[PDB]
Amino acid sequence: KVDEYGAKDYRLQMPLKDDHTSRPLWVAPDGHIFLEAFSPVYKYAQDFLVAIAEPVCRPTHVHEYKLTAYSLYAAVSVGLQTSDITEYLRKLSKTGVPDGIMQFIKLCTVSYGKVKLVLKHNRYFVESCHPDVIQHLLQDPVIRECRLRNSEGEATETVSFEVKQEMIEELQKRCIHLEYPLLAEYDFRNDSVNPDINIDLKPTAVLRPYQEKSLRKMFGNGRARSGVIVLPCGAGKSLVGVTAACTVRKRCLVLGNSAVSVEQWKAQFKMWSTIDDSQICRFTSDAKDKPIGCSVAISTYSMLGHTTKRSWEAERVMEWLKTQEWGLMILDEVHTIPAKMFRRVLTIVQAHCKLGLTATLVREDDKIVDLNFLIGPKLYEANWMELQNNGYIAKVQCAEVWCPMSPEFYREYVAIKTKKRILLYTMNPNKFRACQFLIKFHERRNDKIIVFADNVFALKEYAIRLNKPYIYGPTSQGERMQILQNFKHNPKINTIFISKVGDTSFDLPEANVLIQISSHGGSRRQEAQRLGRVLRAKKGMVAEEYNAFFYSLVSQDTQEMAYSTKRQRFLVDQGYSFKVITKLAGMEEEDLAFSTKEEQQQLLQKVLAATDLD
Amino acid sequence: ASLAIKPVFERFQSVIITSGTLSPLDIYPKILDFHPVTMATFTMTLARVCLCPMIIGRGNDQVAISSKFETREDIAVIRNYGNLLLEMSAVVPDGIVAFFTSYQYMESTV
Repeated sequence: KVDEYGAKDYRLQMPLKDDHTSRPLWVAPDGHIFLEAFSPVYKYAQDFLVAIAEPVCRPTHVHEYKLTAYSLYAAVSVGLQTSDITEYLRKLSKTGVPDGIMQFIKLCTVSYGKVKLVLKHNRYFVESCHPDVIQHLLQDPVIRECRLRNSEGEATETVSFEVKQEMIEELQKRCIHLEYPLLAEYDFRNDSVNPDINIDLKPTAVLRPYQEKSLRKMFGNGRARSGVIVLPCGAGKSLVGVTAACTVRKRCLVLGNSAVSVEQWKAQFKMWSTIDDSQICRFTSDAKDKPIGCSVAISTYSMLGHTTKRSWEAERVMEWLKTQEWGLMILDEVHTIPAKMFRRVLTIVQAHCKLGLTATLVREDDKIVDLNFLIGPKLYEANWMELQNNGYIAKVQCAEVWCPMSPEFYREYVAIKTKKRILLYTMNPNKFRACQFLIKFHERRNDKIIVFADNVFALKEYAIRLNKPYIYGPTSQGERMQILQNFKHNPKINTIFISKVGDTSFDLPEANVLIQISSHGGSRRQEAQRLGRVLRAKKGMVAEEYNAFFYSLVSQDTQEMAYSTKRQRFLVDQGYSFKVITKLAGMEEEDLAFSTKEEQQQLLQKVLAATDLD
Repeated sequence: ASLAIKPVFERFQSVIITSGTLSPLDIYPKILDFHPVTMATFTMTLARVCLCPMIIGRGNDQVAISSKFETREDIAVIRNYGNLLLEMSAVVPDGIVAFFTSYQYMESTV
């Protein structure tokens, strides 16, 4: 029922009881859950909600969580039944639990844990304790095609049956249609085909309480379960992956975006794991290692997904990987997995336990529903604000600086209606002056400055005029490393211009000032992950609530305003504040470029000279 | 060693043994191969707590602190000990004494 104001009239379906203050939860019949942080039982309520409910928004006071079938399956896999969950919900809900949600929970939980998929002898078997369900699912035409059949076309005969590897991902989606999702259960201790590996945990590795909780939730009843864990950048996600690999003790596969990710993972493994270097191999296009005796293999998705003809040695390595059975597989940056080529890598690679790690999961193409079965349900997601309070990460000071558009640019901005319009607002002389003043202020404050600009031309022009190093497409790796080392070590240079390649193509050195000038066009998750990766915790300013500085230069009255508003929605859902700054104090006293309007006319001439080709 | 003390037990009227480090009361009769008449430990009663024994098995970086010869050569343990000593000097009064496990380990740590 909907009121005239648009509010959903849930009063009738929610019988309120007199235990208002003690119970902190509101359970609307639509599936949403509201929690008050100031309640004394917030910690218990937070722990209960995280286990069973997927959070939507976590601002300072009231948090909103959502109930999903995948979340219910994850809760069942943890070991919680319907009765205890219902009891805890009723003990915490201010109003009575609607029967619609109750029936929703009853239907999902009963159907969970019925169908099991086993990978043995490089063969996939579907088996269950209820042959009636198996017999019923045989009638499905999609399941008939996915089921492996004999060389003569005859179908193969807790009875299990072989399933085609190429149709595994198809079967995963069909399970949703049949309402019988598969079970990602692995024999953590009962495994015998794959021997253990001489790899342990160094004493220098310390697991933070949330990391330990996430690992223990993943290891349901002592058995590793496939899933996805979301952690903020810089929170030792690589350390968590190394710890999980050491715990598994089986064959380990790790996939990164580029060779830099492979090198970072190898360094972390050497830093925390006890596996010998001879058992660590890099299947990269430049630095190659023999796959013989490769206990842990680190590679990239595109290397395994190279549809074009590969090198002869790479073909041999791929054959060995296909022949080899992998107890554990590790995937980094899950948000790029929904791509079809990278999804095909999952079919190509035969692995028992698959764990995915990333910082964000809100794809702009919303291709995450299928991702819930490509790997599994989201195992854990840490609260950014809570970790900021714990001091594990820097408490970032975020600000959006509005740079007025010059009237000459503004008229041309309105005149242009095609994609060439990006250059006009990305090259605002007023924005240039604001960026120059910010750089001067932070250099006088002795701060590390990273200027991110997606547009190659704008980034190059800004870096050249400001006389700072610039990083763009080619960026020869030797020169890139030299620039990174100069930024890390040389105090004279503390301002680095980085193009779009700064997201995942290489490692971002720890800094404190990050200024974003150019936008992708609405990448609400990509730039958020970039911001998380750029800024890390800095000692000395732990007591202050503003130890990391992020500024977003946005052109007023332009489409960049809408892009920024759409993008910052994800960070606002995390409780991150954003202050709008229209006037910058100190620009009047400081001397900046383009002080005269004729200089801005020259910049306009230069920008117009850069046609739509750039 | 009990032989060296064997005649003393069998010749003199009584032998008085006392020490401040006598945590096990039964090993010494076994060590000296005799049966003392009285084996009593006097508990210390203090109106003011004059001792604050503390155990620090974790360093600043949460490194597991150990003195096993496998971990004696660890640089992390040495650095944690150095940081602890620096903080103790900056905090605790002038009197500071640090007892190591062996001379070579102490020299390497220094």
